Amino acid sequence: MIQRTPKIQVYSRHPAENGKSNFLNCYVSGFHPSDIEVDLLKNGERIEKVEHSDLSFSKDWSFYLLYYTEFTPTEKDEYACRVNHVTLSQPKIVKWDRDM
Repeated sequence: MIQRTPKIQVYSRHPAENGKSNFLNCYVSGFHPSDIEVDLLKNGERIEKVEHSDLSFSKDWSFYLLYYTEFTPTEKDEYACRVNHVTLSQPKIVKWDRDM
């Protein structure tokens, strides 16, 4: 019990173009408690170069953080995002999108 599931909103910040290094923003919120894992993960390559906007639980009754990277979609790369809050018994590798 007490299982606030992660509400994902995984968006492109900048207009996605190959070579022209862009910005991929996995943002998860709505959930609690703190125990969540979000590795950005391509076809089979983990992006270790992750910056965040830190834990901001809005000091209300929520829990969240923004987890962004400067992604470069070379040729036919499909960038995706691990989602594994404590509620998720299995890590859901939610693929991002391609707005364009």
